[PDB]
Amino acid sequence: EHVLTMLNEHEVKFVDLRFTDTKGKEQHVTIPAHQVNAEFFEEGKMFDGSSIGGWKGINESDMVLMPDASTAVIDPFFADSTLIIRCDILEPGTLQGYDRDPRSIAKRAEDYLRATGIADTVLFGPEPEFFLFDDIRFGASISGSHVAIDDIEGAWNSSTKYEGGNKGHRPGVKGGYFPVPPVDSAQDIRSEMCLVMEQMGLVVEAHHHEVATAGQNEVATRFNTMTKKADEIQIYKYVVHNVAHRFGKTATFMPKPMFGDNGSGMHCHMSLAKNGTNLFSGDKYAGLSEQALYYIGGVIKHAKAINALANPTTNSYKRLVPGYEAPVMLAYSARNRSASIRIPVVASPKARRIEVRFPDPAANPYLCFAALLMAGLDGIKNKIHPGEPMDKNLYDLPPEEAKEIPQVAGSLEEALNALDLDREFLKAGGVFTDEAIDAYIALRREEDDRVRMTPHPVEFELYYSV
Amino acid sequence: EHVLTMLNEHEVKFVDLRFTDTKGKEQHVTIPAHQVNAEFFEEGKMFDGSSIGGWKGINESDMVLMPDASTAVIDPFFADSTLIIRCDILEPGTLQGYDRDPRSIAKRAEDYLRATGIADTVLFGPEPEFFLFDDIRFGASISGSHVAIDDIEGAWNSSTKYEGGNKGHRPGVKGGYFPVPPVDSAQDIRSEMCLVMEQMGLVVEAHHHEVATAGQNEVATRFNTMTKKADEIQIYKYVVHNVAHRFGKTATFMPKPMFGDNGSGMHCHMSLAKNGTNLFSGDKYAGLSEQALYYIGGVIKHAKAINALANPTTNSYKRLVPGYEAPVMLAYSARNRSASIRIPVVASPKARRIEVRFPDPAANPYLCFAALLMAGLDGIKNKIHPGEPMDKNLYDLPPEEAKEIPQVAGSLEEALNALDLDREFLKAGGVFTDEAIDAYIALRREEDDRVRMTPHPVEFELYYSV
Amino acid sequence: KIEEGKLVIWINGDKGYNGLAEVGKKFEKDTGIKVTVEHPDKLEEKFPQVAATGDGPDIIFWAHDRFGGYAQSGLLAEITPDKAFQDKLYPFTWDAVRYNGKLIAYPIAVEALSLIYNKDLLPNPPKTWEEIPALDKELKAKGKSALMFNLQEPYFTWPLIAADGGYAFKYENGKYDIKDVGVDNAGAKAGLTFLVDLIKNKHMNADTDYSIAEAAFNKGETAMTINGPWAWSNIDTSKVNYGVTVLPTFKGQPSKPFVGVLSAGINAASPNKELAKEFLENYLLTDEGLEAVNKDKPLGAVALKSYEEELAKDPRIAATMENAQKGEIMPNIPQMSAFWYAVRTAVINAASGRQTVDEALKDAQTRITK
Ligand SMILES: OC[C@H]1O[C@H](O[C@H]2[C@H](O)[C@@H](O)[C@@H](O)O[C@@H]2CO)[C@H](O)[C@@H](O)[C@@H]1O
Repeated sequence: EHVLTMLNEHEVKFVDLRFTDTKGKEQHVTIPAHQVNAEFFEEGKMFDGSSIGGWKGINESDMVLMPDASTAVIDPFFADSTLIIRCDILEPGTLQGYDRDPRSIAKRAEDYLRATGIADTVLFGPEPEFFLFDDIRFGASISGSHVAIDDIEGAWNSSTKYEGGNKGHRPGVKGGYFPVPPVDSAQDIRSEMCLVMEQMGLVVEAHHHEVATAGQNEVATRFNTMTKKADEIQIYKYVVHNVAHRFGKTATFMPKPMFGDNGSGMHCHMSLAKNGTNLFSGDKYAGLSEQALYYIGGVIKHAKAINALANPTTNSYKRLVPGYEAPVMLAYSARNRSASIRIPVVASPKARRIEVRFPDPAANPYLCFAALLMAGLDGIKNKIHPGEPMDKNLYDLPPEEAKEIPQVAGSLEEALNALDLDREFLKAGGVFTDEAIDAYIALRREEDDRVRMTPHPVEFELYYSV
Repeated sequence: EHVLTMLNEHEVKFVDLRFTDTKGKEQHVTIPAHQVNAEFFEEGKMFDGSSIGGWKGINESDMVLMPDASTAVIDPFFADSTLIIRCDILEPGTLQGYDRDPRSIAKRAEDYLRATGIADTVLFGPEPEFFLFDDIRFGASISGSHVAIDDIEGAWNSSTKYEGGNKGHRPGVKGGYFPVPPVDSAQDIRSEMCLVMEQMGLVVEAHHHEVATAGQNEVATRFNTMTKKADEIQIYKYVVHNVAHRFGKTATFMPKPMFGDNGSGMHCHMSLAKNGTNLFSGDKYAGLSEQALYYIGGVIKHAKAINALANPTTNSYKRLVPGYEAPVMLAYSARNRSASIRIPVVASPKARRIEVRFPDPAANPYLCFAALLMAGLDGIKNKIHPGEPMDKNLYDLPPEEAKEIPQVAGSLEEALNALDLDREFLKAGGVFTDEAIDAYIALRREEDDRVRMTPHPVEFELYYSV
Repeated sequence: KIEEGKLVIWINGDKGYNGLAEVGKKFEKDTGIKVTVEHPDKLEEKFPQVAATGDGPDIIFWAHDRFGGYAQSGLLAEITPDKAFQDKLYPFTWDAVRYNGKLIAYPIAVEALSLIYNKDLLPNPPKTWEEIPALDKELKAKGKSALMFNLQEPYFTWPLIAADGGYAFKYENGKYDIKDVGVDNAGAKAGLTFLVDLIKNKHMNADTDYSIAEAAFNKGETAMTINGPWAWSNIDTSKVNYGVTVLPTFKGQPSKPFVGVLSAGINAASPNKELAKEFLENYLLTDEGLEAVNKDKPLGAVALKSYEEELAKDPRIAATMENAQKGEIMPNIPQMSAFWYAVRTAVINAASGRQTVDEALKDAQTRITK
């Protein structure tokens, strides 16, 4: 009913139905507002399943788009007044919730949480970073391939001739952390993104330029319950992509667009709760509950499999490389930023939580968050102890005992394989089905293949004169 | 409370938190106005220390941003109403004031002044000069390097073909001192800078074109207490940089962008006071107190170490070279403008003070001012007599006794080394810690190395045919 | 909004609420509207809370510094006396109750702290804060003390802090600059230091409150106290032989009390506004109504010219006016509540030795220009 009044209040002409595919990309279809009736909400609208990658095959194409009336929000970019309504994908007749629908999967995972009685709500606070460029060009054909990035902030443009003169105040390599404008050219745009994000229901905590030259930026938003947060991530990306477009830029959430400067990560802060109390505060290490520790143990035990969802691109592994600040060591600490799991030191026990640092923004919200949870729960159910916190150092020196302690997957294939083998913790509660998992893996292997099979420019530098 | 009313009065949407790094560069991060609450002021906001150069290392990243409510001022450039609030960097829990935070260091120095009881307030009147260009291009790679400067005022453009014709009224080399427009092309811009500076709390005394061709300019502002003045310098630079940007120009505070014409200096007028009386007026030389003389003696004794903060760039030493007007002779006088310390001849004893001429605008406000003070105090505490005033001549003829009288450092390395050895006067009162000093030196040595190791264009002219 | 067809009044416990109740009585005997007088603790704090909900008293009495904040939160009704009624009161008193040019209360009396001394222990009061330590030394030898006053309320200590230059908000071109505060300047620091030194050196104790100070002077144990007109009643009752005079100087400058205009505001939430106005303008704000109240607890200098005329001639009243003249009328801006809580912490922390003066005043300064 709230929806039917929003239609009149904003004189809506269209309703934009949205959903996410397996890869994590928001999709949409539009219907005139006059097509929204009572039926619409109880039985949804029909659409072809076979069209989305990794979904229904040759025989069972048709499926249901079920509008979730709680998600109604006005689109701030479209020319004609239109209302966005996120939808779940349900199996026809049964109206159950498609095994391969990432939002259904995430909901199932929140259900299973309540079911085990371990807690009643999961809290996710992801920190996606991104880049804002002016020009992005790439291609690949039989005779070669290339990628060219360009932005007014790129340090390389210190020598570029410009029509009205080079005004040259640019962030150097790894020198983007906070120079005030004009070095930072994105203040106005970061704020528009903030205002718009809030007009769309998100709550913004801060915004700032990130480390890399050439437009790395970040908008920090307040956490929320798992599934609602993944929804927020999708909106977040949408706002970022579109505000950038409107400003004459182009944004990307790729994890490592440039060799030699910062990649973009999506740290995930998590905590559990029951009847308003934070199940993660306690007397143990850094203010943690023993529940938190088991959770951590779970995440560490299933890290490589989580990688397949939290770092789902070959590019993801160009960020997760033996570097200093590389969040690749499977350990926890409240200081050592070598550890992929940081423990925020905060006063109020109400805010005690863990920060899993290896995820990147390419990750499917839904599936990434879900896999993080399931690993945590399995860590609890099986009281998987974390061991002791690493407070020493990262991957380089150490190099004492060859420092072969836990680490995240080193390639996408490896992560996919881990997901293959270590799938039980995900199938728990019937959240993830084998079919879903196998389909996801197949989609990504096809991607992994393109990169493995196509000659790399660097290979010419290294081996042309062989 | 004044802040919370400014938020409503100006319908502020954002709060821009600002601070300065070791090198002296203003940094910032933004939060929505709605994130400003009671907590904010008493406990500040958390941020990653490890991100700023020369700050926390591998283990102790997190630190506190403490808003200083006295600094609240509206940003005149941002599109959405935003309030700027300068912050200090405090150690978490202890909330003490980071050893490496330049603003904390400057505050500590003002405290130590009051503590010794020598005076209750320090007065700083710096005169930063700057350049306004149209085009600045530079680069350096394995196959070469270059820098190209361009401005409509540059004398070299007397021969340039322009789209709508060359209107040719340009300041010749060293000929910028006051030709009225159109020779002086920056009247309107210098005034906007003035108006804006005042809207931001500064008090302007004058503005004029400086000596060099190609846009050297200066906005003179009224002195203020040491730490508040360094704040003003940061704002000053911000206004200059941004008004220039808005006018289609690009400003630089580099000390010597061009060989063959004036560099940019930042003379520092100083004086001490107690209960409203000027501790620098007296019956001694030129109207000075004996306290002033000891202060001068201190500055002269520790000049080379002060250089490391007042002339922190290799470029700084391209301004401080055996030239006629080069403020390089460590001496005082009320006339001889060869002397790096001028004594302004003024009537009212209330305005008696000293002018240390060798500083340049690249200097960190905070650290430069602080080092100047500490050297002065050590000159007092130890009654370091100045000797007699130099009223003869500069560096050239003289050349009698080879004229080896005191001089400022001749290179950055030399200055850094002096700072290394002569650090006691800075550690006094626990103002500067060894760690802070060593970190600063390390940051600059890395810079010094780039210049020492990269072939210079002139080296080709001089040695390619060797 | 509640209320009824009756009148409920809230006034501070140190004022003559029984005189006020005698005035409700002939309001009621002459009207049928019964008046109820209460004096809740923290009323100045409790009001905004309950009035916000549309309830509370029909009429609220407090010094005018709290009224700007009540008005900005919308808790008071704009009053409208005509020039004839207005004419009966000193005009600087209507100015005190103006917020954004509107009148938001009726001014009742002009309050300023004075030095009260025991003529029998000290026939001649000290003219300077600086000779107090010596004086204490002498009395103490005789089992007495020179001075005791409420250290828990910043209002009692502000005259010394302000003497050599401390200030709340700079008054600059028709208005108060909320970012220009003088709680941490050199005069303010000299003032608090002097106080802390009194304690340090055992001339005073950090815990003295209103009751301890009052019992001390009233029993003859201390030779002086600092208080307002409302304390005179109990003194009379104890029969001490007391004088009321100007506060001592500090560094040669006068002590500068903040001056308060006792004021009566009407709850925006009352159904009774007209009743309320009748009461104030026609019952209380007369020579007769003021005198019923003043016989209970003295008001100080009254804003009603006619009554004020009979009031002082009284040397106690003349002294009140002299300290008032050396003082400064408080601002009524919403920011007065932040100022007071910040200055309250600062003094207690500094007197208790929890913080140094410099540290205390600096925190206060920061807190306020929050
Ligand atoms: O101590 C702060 C306090 O000062 C003033 O309160 C006075 C009041 O004006 C007098 O009438 C008398 O009752 O005593 C009070 C001090 O206990 C302000 O009026 C008040 O707002 C402030 O909190």
